[PDB]
Amino acid sequence: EFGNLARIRHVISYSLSPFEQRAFPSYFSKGIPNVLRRTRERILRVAPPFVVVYLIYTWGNQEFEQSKRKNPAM
Amino acid sequence: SVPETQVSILDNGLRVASEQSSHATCTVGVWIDAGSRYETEKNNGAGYFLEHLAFKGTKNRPGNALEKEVESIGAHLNAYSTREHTAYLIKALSKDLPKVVELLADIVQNSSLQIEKERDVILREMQENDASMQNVVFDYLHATAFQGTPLAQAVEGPSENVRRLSRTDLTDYLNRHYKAPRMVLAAAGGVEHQQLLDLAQKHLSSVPCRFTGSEIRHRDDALPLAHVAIAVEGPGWANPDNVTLQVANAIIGCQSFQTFNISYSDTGLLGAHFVCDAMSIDDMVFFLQGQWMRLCTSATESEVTRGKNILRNALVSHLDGTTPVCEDIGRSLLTYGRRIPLAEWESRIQEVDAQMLRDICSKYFYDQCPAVAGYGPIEQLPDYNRIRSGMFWL
Repeated sequence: EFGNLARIRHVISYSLSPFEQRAFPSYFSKGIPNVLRRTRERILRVAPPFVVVYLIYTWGNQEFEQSKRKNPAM
Repeated sequence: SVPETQVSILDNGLRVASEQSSHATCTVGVWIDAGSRYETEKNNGAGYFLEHLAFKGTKNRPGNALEKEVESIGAHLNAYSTREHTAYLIKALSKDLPKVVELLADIVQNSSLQIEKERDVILREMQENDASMQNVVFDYLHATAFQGTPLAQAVEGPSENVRRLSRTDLTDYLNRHYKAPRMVLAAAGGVEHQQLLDLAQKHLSSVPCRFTGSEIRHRDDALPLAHVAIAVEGPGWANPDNVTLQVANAIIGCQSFQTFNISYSDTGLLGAHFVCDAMSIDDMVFFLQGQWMRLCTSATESEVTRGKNILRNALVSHLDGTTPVCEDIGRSLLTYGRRIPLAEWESRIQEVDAQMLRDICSKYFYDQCPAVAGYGPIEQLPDYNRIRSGMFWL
C-alpha cells in the first residue's frame, strides 16, 4: 500500500489546488497542436495496414462480383 | 499595579517606547519594519547578510569594538530577522542604558560593512541549514502558499544571491529600509522613559500579497521521520478575529502536533505541523482535519474555556522578563502602531464564546483550500483531493 511502494530521493513535487487553476488551460490552444503532434508520431505505424485492408476488401468485392458475372460466351 | 508602556516620538520619526518594571536589568532594542517581504529577488539575502555583517564593525568602533564593549559592559547582544521585522536588542544592567543606547545607534547607522567571510558563514550554514527539517517545511509552506509574491522567498535567500552580494547593494538595503519613521526604540525593565527619550534625542536622532492553495512535496525516503505542515490564510496582524483563532489553537494545542498562527501585514498562515513515521501520516491528517471540523460545527463552552485559559496564561508580561516584554513592545509598535495592554487582551479573550468561535473557524478553516508542505517519507501523505475533501464534512 501507500508508504511502502517505492524509494525516491530529493524529488520535489509542486502542485496547485483545483479551484485555483483554470479548468481548461489553453485547451484548444495547445490541445490541437498536441493531438496533431501525436497523430504524426503514430500514423505511419497505424494506418497502412488498414489501408491495405480497404484495398483487399474492395478487391474481394469486385473480384467476387466479377467472378459471378457471366462470361458472355458461357 | 500595571506598567504604562509610555511611548513617544522624535524628529526622525523614530518611536521611543518603554515599559518600566522593577526588574533590575533591561532589554533595549531597535525594531525595524524591514524583512524579506521588502526584498525584490535581486537582494533576497540582504537583511540576513546585513545582520551577519552588523554587530561587527562600525564608524565609531572598529571591528570587534562594539562586541568587545558590550562584553565589557556585561550585556548580551542579540539580533534576529523575520519576513517582516528586524530586531537588534541588548540585555544589560539598567544603569548601562547610556551605552546600551549609543551602541544601538552605531548598529543602526554609522555601521561599517568581513563581507567576504560572512558570505562564507551564511553560505556554509545554509549548506547545513537543511538539517533543520522543520524550518525547511516552514519555508516551503511559505513558498507554495505565497507563490509569485515576495512572501514566498526565505529570510536567508537562495545561495545564489548570497554569493552575489556587494557592499553597495547592502548599502542600499541599509539606506532604503532603515528609515526613522519605520523604527521603534523599545525598552523594558528598569528604565526611565524620560532618560531614554533624552538618550534617543542625543543619539539616533540622525536616522498584493496573496495566498495560493497549493502543494509542495519534497520526497526523500532516506529520512527517518516526515514533517507535514497544512495551513490556510491567516486573518492578519490587525484583524480582530485573530484572538478567536488563538482560542481555537488552544483547543487543538500522531506526533509533535503543534499549531501555528503566523501573522503578517493583512495576511498569514494558520495551521498545524506534525512529524510522523510515514505509515501514520494519513491517519494523522485524518485526525487533524476532523478536529478543525469539530470546532467549526461542534464546539463546547467547556473546551472553549480550556482554550481561553491557556491563552490567558500565554500573554507576555513583566514576569516573563525584560526581553520578552521588549520584544512585545517592538512588535506592537511596528504592527499595531501601539502597545496593546494585557487588560484589553483579557477583554478580547472574555468576549469570545463558543458561537463566535465556530463562526470564525467556519469562516477561515472550513472549505478554504490549504497549502501543504511535506518532507521525508511522504508517499502515504494524501494528495490534494483527499486533503481538500477532508476540509469539509458531508
